Amino acid sequence: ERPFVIVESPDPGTGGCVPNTVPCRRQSAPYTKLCCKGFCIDILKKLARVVKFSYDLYLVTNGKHGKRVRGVWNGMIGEVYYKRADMAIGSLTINEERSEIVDFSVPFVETGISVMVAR
Amino acid sequence: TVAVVFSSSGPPQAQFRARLTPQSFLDLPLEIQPLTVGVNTTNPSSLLTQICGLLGAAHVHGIVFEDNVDTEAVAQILDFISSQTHVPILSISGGSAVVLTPKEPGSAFLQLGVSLEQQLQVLFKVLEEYDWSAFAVITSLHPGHALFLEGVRAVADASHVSWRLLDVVTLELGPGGPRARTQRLLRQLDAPVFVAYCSREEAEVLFAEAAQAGLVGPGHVWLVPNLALGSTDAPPATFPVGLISVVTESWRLSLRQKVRDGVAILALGAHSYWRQHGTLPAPAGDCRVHPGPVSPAREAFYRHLLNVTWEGRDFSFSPGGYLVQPTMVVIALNRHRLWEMVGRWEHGVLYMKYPVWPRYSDSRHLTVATLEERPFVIVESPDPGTGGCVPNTVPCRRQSNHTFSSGDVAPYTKLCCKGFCIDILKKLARVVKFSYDLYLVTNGKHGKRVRGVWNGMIGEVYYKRADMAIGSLTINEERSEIVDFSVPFVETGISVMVARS
Amino acid sequence: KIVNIGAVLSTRKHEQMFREAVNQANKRHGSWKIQLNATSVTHKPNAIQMALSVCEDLISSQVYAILVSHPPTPNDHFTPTPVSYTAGFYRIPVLGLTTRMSIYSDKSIHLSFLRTVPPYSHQSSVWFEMMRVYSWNHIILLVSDDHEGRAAQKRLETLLEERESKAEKVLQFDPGTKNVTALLMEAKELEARVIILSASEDDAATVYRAAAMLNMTGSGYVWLVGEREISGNALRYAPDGILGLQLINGKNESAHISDAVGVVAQAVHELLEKENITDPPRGCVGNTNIWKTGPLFKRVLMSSKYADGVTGRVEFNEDGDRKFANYSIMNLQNRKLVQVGIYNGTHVIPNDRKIIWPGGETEKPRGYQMSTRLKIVTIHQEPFVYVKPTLSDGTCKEEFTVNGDPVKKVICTGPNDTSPGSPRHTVPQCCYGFCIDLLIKLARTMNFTYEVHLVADGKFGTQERVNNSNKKEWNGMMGELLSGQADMIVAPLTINNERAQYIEFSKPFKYQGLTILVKKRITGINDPRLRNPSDKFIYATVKQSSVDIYFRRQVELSTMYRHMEKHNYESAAEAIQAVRDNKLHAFIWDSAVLEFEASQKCDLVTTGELFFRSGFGIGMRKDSPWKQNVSLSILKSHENGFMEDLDKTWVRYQE
Ligand SMILES: COC(=O)c1ccc([C@H]2C(C(C)=O)=C(O)C(=O)N2CCc2c(C)[nH]c3ccccc23)cc1
Ligand SMILES: *[C@@H]1O[C@H](CO)[C@@H](O[C@@H]2O[C@H](CO)[C@@H](O)[C@H](O)[C@H]2NC(C)=O)[C@H](O)[C@H]1NC(C)=O
Ligand SMILES: *[C@@H]1O[C@H](CO)[C@@H](O[C@@H]2O[C@H](CO)[C@@H](O)[C@H](O)[C@H]2NC(C)=O)[C@H](O)[C@H]1NC(C)=O
Ligand SMILES: *[C@@H]1O[C@H](CO)[C@@H](O)[C@H](O)[C@H]1NC(C)=O
Ligand SMILES: *[C@@H]1O[C@H](CO)[C@@H](O)[C@H](O)[C@H]1NC(C)=O
Repeated sequence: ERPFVIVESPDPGTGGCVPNTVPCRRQSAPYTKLCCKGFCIDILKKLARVVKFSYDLYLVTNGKHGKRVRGVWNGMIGEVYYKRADMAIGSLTINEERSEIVDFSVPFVETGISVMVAR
Repeated sequence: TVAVVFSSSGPPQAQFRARLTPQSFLDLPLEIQPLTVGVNTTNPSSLLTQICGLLGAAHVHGIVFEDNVDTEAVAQILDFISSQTHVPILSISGGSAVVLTPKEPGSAFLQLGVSLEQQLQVLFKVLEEYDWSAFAVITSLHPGHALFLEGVRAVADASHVSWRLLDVVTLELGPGGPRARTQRLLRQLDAPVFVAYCSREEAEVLFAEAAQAGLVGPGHVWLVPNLALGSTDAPPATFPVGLISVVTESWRLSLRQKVRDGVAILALGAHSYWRQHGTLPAPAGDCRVHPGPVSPAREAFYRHLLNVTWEGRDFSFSPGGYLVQPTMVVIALNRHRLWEMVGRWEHGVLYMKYPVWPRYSDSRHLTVATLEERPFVIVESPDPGTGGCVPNTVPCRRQSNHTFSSGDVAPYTKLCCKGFCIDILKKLARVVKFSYDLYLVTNGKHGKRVRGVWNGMIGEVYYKRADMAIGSLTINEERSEIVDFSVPFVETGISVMVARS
Repeated sequence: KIVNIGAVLSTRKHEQMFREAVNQANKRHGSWKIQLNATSVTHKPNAIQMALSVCEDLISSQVYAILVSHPPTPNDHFTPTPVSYTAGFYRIPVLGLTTRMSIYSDKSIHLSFLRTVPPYSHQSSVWFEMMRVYSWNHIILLVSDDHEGRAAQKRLETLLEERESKAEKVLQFDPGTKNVTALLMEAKELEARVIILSASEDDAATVYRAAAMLNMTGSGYVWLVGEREISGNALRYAPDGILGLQLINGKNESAHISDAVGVVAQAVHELLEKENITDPPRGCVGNTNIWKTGPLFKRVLMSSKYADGVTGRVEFNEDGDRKFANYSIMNLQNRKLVQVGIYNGTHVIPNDRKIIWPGGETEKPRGYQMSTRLKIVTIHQEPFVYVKPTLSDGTCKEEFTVNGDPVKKVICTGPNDTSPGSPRHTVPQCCYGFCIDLLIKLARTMNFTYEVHLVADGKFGTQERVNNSNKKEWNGMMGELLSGQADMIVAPLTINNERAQYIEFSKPFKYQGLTILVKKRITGINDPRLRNPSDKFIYATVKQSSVDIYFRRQVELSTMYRHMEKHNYESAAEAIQAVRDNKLHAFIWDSAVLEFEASQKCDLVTTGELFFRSGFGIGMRKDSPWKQNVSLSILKSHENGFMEDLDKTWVRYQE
């Protein structure tokens, strides 16, 4: 999601990615190591620096955020509900139906619904 | 009737002859019937046999035990014996006067000594006096160290000052076989202040290894509790010059004075009950019966043996068998290798003999100079009641020694400086890792030599009375030939302010 | 070489087993490289002579260790002390075949001492594992004053604080006591109903009598005790279904002897290949010295493991604890004990029948019997909580609105109606507005009954440490929740880190920030007129509030805060009037409070916009079982549009 999570292919300079970026992979066995940069990624770096833990970050393949097609939850919500991950950071809002099966921390960016029109 | 049990000493003739008649301690408000006991080289069999025989023979109403220092597992035997006989004990000595936290339920020990909590509180009081706010902790694997490791943190929490600590290290140092890992661990830790915990048989290894890794110079300073330095009479070699410790009162008293104090406290308790006209309770029978199943109305006696004072000295004994709220002094090693008093702790206020720590004798701890310049450095008055100035403000005791040829001492009132240059000094201290102490100058403003002799800030720097100098100081070619300047951090010049428009 | 070890027992029959064990262990290695002997003594009714006899036993040979066991005497505490102290003088390692008191682990007092059976303190790990399994979070801990109880409580608290959860309530009674209904009464009046017991047998029986008298042993409760509390006269009368636990095969006294001799041999074999053959002390008199390699022998003995022990693999803790002994779960199935599962201290494996509980039910009980009568505390804030006096008929006057439906109201008590001068007076009033309507909806949504009241001071609540003390207690409304005065807070309470340390909130239901009110140059907090003190402009806030903390939480703003320390109001809309009377130049406070009054009355303007943004949230006590449902109701309200309809009603009906 462009304002918050940005994916960049590693440059041909020296193999490794530009500093202040984190190695990330879009899983699906063969892999190509992109690197991710953004807002929630900076939040994650600070969290790893304060809570004294280590992480590996991997992108999702299926539907973007979440849904329930008769219990088949795709997206990050699904990846957390089926015990294949421990967190899911990014553009993930809060609503009653999600918080039933997945916990949540305090909010850090407040959103809602809005209408954009022509000037 | 009381007993005296000498455990170990040099020539014993003095006290043995002194124990002849009850004219000694002829000021206790009761009739004293003393009896002496001698003891050879000490071991459990000897102690058990001797005191059991004395109890069975003399109807002894109390015992005092004076022992040699550096013994580790003597007091517990006394506790077990006193529990099994229920007759009181009191050890006014060096070896057995080290506190045990858990005792046996029915005993009556009355140790005369302080715990780690009180010593640590006094150590932190003296630590906070001199602005010292960073330190490292090094503790040997001597048992009963977790208690110290947690008391340090508890007391540090209790106080208001930030108390930002660098690192804590647990060494394992003994005979010189396993003495390599501790070397690396001690190599890579740096701090201005150290608080260490080890025994006397281990400081000779700790300080010996510390002197090899550059940790004994006048830049650093040490503080250790009273568990070490057991032989206060003759301090050993390889100890640092000027390490700070705390000792209970009567560290200079004589052995005769100590036994006098013991018999005095016992007789004072006895006569304190006598004023109640109840009784003079007799001790238990002997050792061969294993008697004393329960505690009779005798339990008052032990209780009445607590609050009793003597000669204006509070001797309040806690339910834990150690005296609470005594007076204790701070000692250090001068440049003569003999301890000297520094400051008492009467009624919970620190006194100090030195307004500034001497730092006697690469290096650290360089001195600085500054004077009032209205935005750059501001000098004011300390707290109305505390004396420890506001957070983010540096104590700065000005030197007003205008005369020393026929003047004793000028009272260095504790002022505290704050401002811009002091902020830069704080940042420099954090970055380049040094230590400082400001002191205002009282010979001229900045400097203008009066026919060959300088004055002020540049004068102090030139005559090597100060390593650095910060404040409102201008760069020229007149004085830049004599001292060395830094790259400028404030742009200045000459300006002409006019009246109005 | 002739290697000699010793032992002390009381059987005169199992001593033959000891010599058989040492000979059989000598069959494992007997090439004379090392050779083993064996000595023994018996116990005596007198302690001093017992110590002297251990002394003479020690002198008898060049002894390398001591093995001590529990005689038929009933004084199980002091029995191994006379052997431990005496030998402790010379640092002669000893082992305890069977002893459970938790004083022998204090390595600063018994210098050299080991064990082959876990102490009574280690049961706390089993209790913690059972709690993790059955998911009982609210626990009550009832303990004694003797050292063993304090040690067990300290270990359990170490675990719980390691998970940062703490205990609901800890309460202790001094040992050797009777007629103590007061403490059970004090523990009865809380929501947590699981209680954990550890005391002597007679005290266990007395507690059982009192609790059975107090009805607190029936259904709805689960309390699990240790092993010392289901033996002897205590086991006689007890409520059915008490969980317990027993040792693997303890009190055999002959199973541990083989392991002791085996580990002693394994250690002495490794010791003898070292350069320092000091040779153990010989003599109980004259020798005022120590063994030159006692600590080294203890260290090698500690870190020496065993292959196949009758009681399992043997390792030692940092102090000589048994290190992974087995444990057997128990029960009380109608006056007869039974095995229900085996736990190895790491995990519990239920390998037996079903477990019945005190009430006779079969489904697993849950703690926290949820109450239904909840207290509520709130504060006077204009846009949210209006306070008014009631009429003489007993009801505050009705007030219809343009919508066609009336305004909800409730009865709120508590204040003196006159803060400055009031000797003693509490009066009933009426409360209404935004938060009261939100409480109405919440209560009707989750089936409960409320009794609202007001605070006793008027301040929001802010942590502070009074002089001459080291503890800091919260003041005002924030304190009222912690000390037990209230159960919930329906009021405009902001959510800061310091508050979140000790209480826990729901999800936010209204977002806002901090802003400035001015009577119609003034701007945000950057101007030198503000950063520096001057008489032209004066700024202030409300004392004992969140903004006070926010301005004391920044070193680089010290002077400004100092300005605030000079004079500020402990007040309300009174501060708005102080601004109105031209006394105060500007006001800095929450966004909604200022924005309502500015567009509401007249002639007042808000300066710029927000700079520090935060939310409003309900406050609840730590880990209370209501938070999840409250948050699920708040999110549902946000999704419905009800907070939208509610919002216009009370704040959009202006301008
Ligand atoms: C006698 O000791 C002191 O009085 C003293 C000296 C320096 C500081 C502070 C300093 C400030 C605010 O003044 C800090 O911000 C800071 O980083 N300090 C020192 C840090 C430091 C390190 C890491 N290593 C050292 C070695 C020697 C001396 C200091 C250090 C604190 C106290
Ligand atoms: C010293 O402390 C004791 C308490 O341990 C004080 O109280 C005495 O307590 C016993 C209990 O058996 C009473 O029977 C006595 O009557 C109490 N006092 C007296 C002397 O009657 C005792 O008062 C304290 N003494 C001081 C110095 O205040
Ligand atoms: C090996 O052990 C035996 C017994 O455990 C020792 O023999 C004992 O010696 C003491 C000496 O005071 C006697 O009082 C006992 O009666 C003896 N018991 C037996 C069964 O003979 C023997 O001394 C030990 N070996 C060595 C070399 O000392
Ligand atoms: C002790 O352990 C042995 C070996 O497991 C066993 O045979 C015996 O029944 C147990 N109990 C007693 C009292 O010996
Ligand atoms: C929480 O709500 C659920 C239904 O949403 C209900 O089953 C449960 O009993 C509630 N818990 C409490 C403690 O009220």
